Amino acid sequence: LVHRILPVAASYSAVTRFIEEKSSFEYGQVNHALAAAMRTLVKEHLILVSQLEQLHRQGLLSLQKLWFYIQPAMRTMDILASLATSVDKGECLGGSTLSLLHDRSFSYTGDSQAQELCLYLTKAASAPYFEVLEKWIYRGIIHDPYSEFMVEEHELRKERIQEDYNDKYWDQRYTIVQQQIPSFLQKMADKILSTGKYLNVVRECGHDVTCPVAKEIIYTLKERAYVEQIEKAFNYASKVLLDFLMEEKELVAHLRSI
Amino acid sequence: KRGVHVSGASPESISSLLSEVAEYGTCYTRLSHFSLQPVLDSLYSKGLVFQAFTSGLRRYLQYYRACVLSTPPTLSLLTIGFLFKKLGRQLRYLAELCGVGAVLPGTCGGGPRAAFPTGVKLLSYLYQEALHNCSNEHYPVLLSLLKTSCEPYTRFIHDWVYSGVFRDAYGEFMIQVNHEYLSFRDKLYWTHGYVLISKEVEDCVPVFLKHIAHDIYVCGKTINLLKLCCPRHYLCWSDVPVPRISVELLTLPVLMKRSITAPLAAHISLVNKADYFFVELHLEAH
Amino acid sequence: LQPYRQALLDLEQEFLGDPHLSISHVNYFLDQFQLLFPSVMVVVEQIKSQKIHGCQILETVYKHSCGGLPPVRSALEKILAVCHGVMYKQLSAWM
Amino acid sequence: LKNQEDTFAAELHRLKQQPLFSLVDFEQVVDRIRSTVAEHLWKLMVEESDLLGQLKIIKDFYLLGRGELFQAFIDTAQHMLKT
Repeated sequence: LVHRILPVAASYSAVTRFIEEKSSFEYGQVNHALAAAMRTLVKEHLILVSQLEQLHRQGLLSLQKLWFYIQPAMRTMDILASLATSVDKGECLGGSTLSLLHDRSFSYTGDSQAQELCLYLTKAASAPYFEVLEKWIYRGIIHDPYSEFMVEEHELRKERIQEDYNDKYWDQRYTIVQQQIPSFLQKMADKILSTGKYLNVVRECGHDVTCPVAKEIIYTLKERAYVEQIEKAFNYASKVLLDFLMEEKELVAHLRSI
Repeated sequence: KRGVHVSGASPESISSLLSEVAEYGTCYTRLSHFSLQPVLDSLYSKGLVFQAFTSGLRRYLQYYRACVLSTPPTLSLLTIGFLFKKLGRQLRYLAELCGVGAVLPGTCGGGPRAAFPTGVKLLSYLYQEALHNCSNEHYPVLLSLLKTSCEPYTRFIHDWVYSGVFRDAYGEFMIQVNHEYLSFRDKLYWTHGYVLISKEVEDCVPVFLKHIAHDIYVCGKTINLLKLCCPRHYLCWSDVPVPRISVELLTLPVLMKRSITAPLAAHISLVNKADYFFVELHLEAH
Repeated sequence: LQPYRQALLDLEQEFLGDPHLSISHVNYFLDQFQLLFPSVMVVVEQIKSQKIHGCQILETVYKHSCGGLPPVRSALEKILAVCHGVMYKQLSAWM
Repeated sequence: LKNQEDTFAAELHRLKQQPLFSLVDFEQVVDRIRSTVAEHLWKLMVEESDLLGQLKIIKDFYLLGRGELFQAFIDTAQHMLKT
């Protein structure tokens, strides 16, 4: 019975080590949030052990009772330890450890005891990435201090300057990354790059391409509101594109004088 | 553990009573192993629905363990077994419901290792057992297991009914989607399509009734088609406003559970009116 | 048959209470079932012998519901209520 | 057609709960329900799917209630039926 109770301790120490090692700056912004929302469950585990110790103080707890008492938390710790092991094993960072969290939520679809945990981890870990996507979608800036966001900006001005030989803005300045796509936004991946690349060629010229409203975006499972959000921003930005190319750096006179 | 022939204050009858309690014990251990074995995140052999089944079973096992705990520590020898008779037979029945529990009964070896159905086969097998054993005392357990087990298929239905998104891992869902769709042409749909109205010949009369077996396919290909064409005023992907996701132990017979799955017809009708061939695409003009 | 189980249970409790109890005491406390069990035996026996089919079991128990033993009558009445359960249930679909 | 299905399910449930079989209340529930359905059934056929018209068509064609049409049919298809 001791041996049958012990797997939660093996699924406690390995759980803590994950949270200590992948809190460093190097592993990226989303791997920080995953362990940062995983440590709260360790606090709640400690809270459980406090109550069990008090009952043990009053001589009113037995090993056979402790068995049933610890069953609800054993499952949570098993899910967290397996997810931690997989995130470590794949060397997943950025969106590669935002796709795995979305897929594991599908994996348990009927359970509802481990499922709710998995959605809570994905909601917690998707907060920074959706902030970067909000910035990218509603303004041309890509803050992205670490290489995690799917869209990337090469400093291709070095070669293309004075004359834009390559048409870099439309060709190879603002480009996409493949392995850092969240696997739930893959349907919108190209549209996103288009959405913000369109913004940049007016945000670069001084004229301000502001949105009507910068709708905050957050992950949700079974609900695709972000999908329509991405279309909404794409539509309006693509509309202001003619509100630049015909207003400042006016194309009509330039074509006439060609 | 048993005492045979010489024993310490244990005439044979005591051992026999311990032997029935032992039968209950072996059934608990086997069933606990069967349900305990989790998905492991790579359960290719079984399905998502089997994983849901095991979860619900574990819920019951936890309750049974709780009653075992709630037994007083100080209780008389005969009284323990008489107290636990009903739960013992209930659990042995539950064991025989699954192959694993049925196997290793004590009257036969572990060699048979009867194959447990998975997928639509499992769901349908559970429902026919529900009809067979509706009236007996054991029926609440079956109802609870079925309620939990059906949920994955309801969500599959939702995803390819209100949306056109095609999603599966092991292809236990009857309606099968392939990559030949991705070529986006007129041929390759003799290859794509769907498994027959019955999975092979194994129809799920419980879920499909043979009624929505075709209709789910029709609405799915319709929504996926018009949506593929372009966002239109009525749907425009998920722009449709707030569609409710929906999808005596039973005072009515068990077959009435079709009433819960009835609302699908609403989206079917809205789809057929919204039409895609006729008014949207101007097929008559072509 | 459940009250027989409970009766034997209460006996064991009282024997825990007292370590020297005559067999006559057991005879007393169990003598009410001494009459009920033989009565139910023929009810099962006719079903086995005559291979009674379907609803005819309902009649078979009903005709022994006229037994002149009130306890036997009530006991069999419970069983008929249970089986009328299934009959009413099958009627609850077709009707 | 009306969904008193649940209500009569409740009635039959109480009938389950009663300890001893009462032929009178069993007869009552089946009849009263057999009045909400077995009787209300009559009104449904005669009104929802009017039988008067159906019987009228049956006499009009099986029983030569349409004299002009049947006489004309004989006249037009005389030779074909004769052969």
